[PDB]
Amino acid sequence: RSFVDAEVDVTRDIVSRERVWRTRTTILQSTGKNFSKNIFAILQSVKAREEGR
Amino acid sequence: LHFRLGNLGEAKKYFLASLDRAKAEAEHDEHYYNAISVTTSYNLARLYEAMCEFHEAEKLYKNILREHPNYVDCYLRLGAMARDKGNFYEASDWFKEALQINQDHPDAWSLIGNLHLAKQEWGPGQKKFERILKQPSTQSDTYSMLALGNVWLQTLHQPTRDREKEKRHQDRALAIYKQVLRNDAKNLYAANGIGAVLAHKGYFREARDVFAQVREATADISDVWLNLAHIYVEQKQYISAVQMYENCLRKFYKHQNTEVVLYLARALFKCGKLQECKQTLLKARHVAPSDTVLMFNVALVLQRLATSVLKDEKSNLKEVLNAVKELELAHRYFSYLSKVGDKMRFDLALAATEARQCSDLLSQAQYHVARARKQDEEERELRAKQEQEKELL
Amino acid sequence: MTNQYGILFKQEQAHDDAIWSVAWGTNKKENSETVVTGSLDDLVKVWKWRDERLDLQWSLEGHQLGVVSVDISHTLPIAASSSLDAHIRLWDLENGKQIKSIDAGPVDAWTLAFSPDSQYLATGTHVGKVNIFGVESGKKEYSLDTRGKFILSIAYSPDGKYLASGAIDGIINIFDIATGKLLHTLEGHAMPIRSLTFSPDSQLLVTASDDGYIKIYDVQHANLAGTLSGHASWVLNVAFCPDDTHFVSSSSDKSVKVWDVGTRTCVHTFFDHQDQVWGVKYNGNGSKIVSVGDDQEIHIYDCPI
Amino acid sequence: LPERSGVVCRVKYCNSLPDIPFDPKFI
Amino acid sequence: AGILFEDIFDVKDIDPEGKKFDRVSRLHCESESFKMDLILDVNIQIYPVDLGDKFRLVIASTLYEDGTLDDGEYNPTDDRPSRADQFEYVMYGKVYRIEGDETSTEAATRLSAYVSYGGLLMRLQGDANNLHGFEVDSRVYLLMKKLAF
Repeated sequence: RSFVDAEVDVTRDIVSRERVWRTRTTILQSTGKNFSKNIFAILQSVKAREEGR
Repeated sequence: LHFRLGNLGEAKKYFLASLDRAKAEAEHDEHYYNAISVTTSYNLARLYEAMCEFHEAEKLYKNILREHPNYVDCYLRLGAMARDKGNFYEASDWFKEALQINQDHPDAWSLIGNLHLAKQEWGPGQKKFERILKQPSTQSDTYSMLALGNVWLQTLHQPTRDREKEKRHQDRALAIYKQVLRNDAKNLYAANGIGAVLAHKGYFREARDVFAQVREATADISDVWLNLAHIYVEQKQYISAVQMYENCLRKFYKHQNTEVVLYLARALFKCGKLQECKQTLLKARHVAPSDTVLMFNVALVLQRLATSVLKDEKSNLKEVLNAVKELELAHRYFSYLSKVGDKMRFDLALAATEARQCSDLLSQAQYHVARARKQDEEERELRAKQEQEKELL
Repeated sequence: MTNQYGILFKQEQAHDDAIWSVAWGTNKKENSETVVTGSLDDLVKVWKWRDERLDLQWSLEGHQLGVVSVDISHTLPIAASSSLDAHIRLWDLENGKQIKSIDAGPVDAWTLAFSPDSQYLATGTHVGKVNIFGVESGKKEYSLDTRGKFILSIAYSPDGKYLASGAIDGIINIFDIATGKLLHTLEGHAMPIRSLTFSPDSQLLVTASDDGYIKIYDVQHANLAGTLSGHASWVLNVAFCPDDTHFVSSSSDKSVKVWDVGTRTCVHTFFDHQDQVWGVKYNGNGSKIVSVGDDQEIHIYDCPI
Repeated sequence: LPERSGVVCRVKYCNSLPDIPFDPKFI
Repeated sequence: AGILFEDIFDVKDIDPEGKKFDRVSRLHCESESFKMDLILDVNIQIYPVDLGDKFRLVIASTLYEDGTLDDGEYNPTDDRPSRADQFEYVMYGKVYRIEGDETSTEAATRLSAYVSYGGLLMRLQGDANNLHGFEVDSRVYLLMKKLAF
């Protein structure tokens, strides 16, 4: 809308001053524990079964 | 911050005080304090949503849109409120406008996606998540990758008699969860997704260990509690499963969630809490009586309790009379379900199969009403002997 | 009489499990007030309201699958109860004895409500019909069909002209009791409607749903009168005050909310209950509210006049 | 012999997406 | 198995009644899922813990992952895989009292297992369903780990 589109910069101004730490990407992340090393150790066992070894 | 702490009263006070003071400070830079007033209005609207003052939440979102109409978060919250109303039509209308404002906004696509997934529209739902990863602004969105994984997993919950369609989806889901967990070691849902596919593949031994290791980081993912509790049922450690379902209901649901209540009923049945199993399913039927699967389970518990009462002649008259009418009611319910049952939720052969067992036991149950009367009389003789012997002393 | 909302009477551990319904009635023969309660333990307990307190007078045995709803006659010394077995039982308040047991079928009795003249007893059904049973006759006399889904809620208008019913498909139906004709079918809620209640002046209809919102509809014109917001969970029961200015609501969130009809704002929210409050009812003059829930306790609140 | 009938509940191993975080914004 | 009990507990209070000993302090902890109450005295010198600390507690009858029921002797030479290897803090001791709401008319709903870790006291107060592996005067291991979050 010609009159509304002029304020997208204002919404960017608001959003530029606004701050939120939990987002769709960070909502999926743990508080401090890393799962890779253990689950990849489990996948070491599972991968052999998936390959039928 | 008080909102982040759950201090709804303090958050309300501070946002209101911020708006009242903002009118005084806006005298220096109206544009800046207007932006601040937008942030304060949105924060207060989000709080009123949590505080259920929905007219003020609606008005504050509309005020932001009156003054700052490109603020996508107002459209999404208006839609989310419609979602909370259960109005997927209205919710989709608000989220669609958000996509009409910013076609690459991932939450708008995701919110409509949630509507499609809840409606079992796996294809249309998938379209929302696929559209996000191709764009550079969201090309690394783990939420969308995981969403495709969840789409495949959600299809895994539906029964396809040809296991390859499911298995093809299993490999699609697992490839996603494996790569996402490789890229982001703190990814809760990729790890759980690997566990979920292993569980569908039947590898409960590893899946339980994975769900436990995910649970160690956080107590707020119900599916991790539910997956653990399901394996505890499968591993026959029913007490632990029951305990998880009871506390899960008290912590996460402000109402009795029939899914958890049903999982609890399944565990309680095996846990020997037949009294609570009965009561839990009666509560479930009281909550969702048109759900024919729960109605079947009620009839089943009535049948299983009666089976015990009817096997042993030590069972008394009130027990037998309750068992007869309860078993008549159960047979009546299976007969009723055979006429009014919801054919899309359960296997039609199951209701017909259990109905027969109820009718058979009801036929045998009539004898016990006559049998039970004598057992009451048997004690009276000893009491009469006791009375004369007391007179002897 | 307190000039502020607060708990007036408290009966702890009243039942072996959740208490699903409570009713307050005025016995015109003695001019004495009576409270009756129904629970999953199959027992119907009669408490008599005296000197602002409840005396447990009778414990009525008879049900077999828990008591879903109970109501008390405003004209007769009789209390009514319904069970998940869909059987209706009528109880003698003078002697504490069972009057009648009605076998309606597996789905013909659910929520229960007495007519304002209390000569009739209405109950919701799974087949989308509202059955009306005669207190003296004990037979299904007529049946009102909404042709929608399961009727979870029903309520009589105090003027005795309208009987409202709320279905699981969120549709609200208003029936003419004298003719049994469906007067109005409202969009209601997008979620199941677990409870509804008419105003004493019978101009407004209150409806409660799983959405946590409460809606007000005009009984004569079926137009949307207003929207109320505030419950954090499913709204389990609603009852209008006989003083025409207030109504009460109950929810799975363990809270009971009382609303001012003019300002359409909640005056007070009760947290004396420890679990879901399945039922709330006002006394015959609206000065007091009785409530029961999953905590197995029966509570009465005093309300400002 | 008919395999023992369990409580009718469709088995779902879930990985539910979290609610989108629209938390209040700091200034 | 031999896992007599298991839940996640958090430290709610350190020697509220005041510190009587230097290297040891009272922990008034509570669990998350089974809602268990726990009083535990720990060697705060070797394993200092602060208030609000979250720890995984797993009362087991033995240290061997196979649950083969050990004999209660100390042996520095031990070749068998042990649960303590992946656990941070472990105590060991006898149950010296069990207490519930038993009455002359009915049995208890709750069980309180009292354990003495060679002088270090503990009380795991729960329900009559979790404290099933528990039997008075029996050797048990605490196998606990603080959650690094």
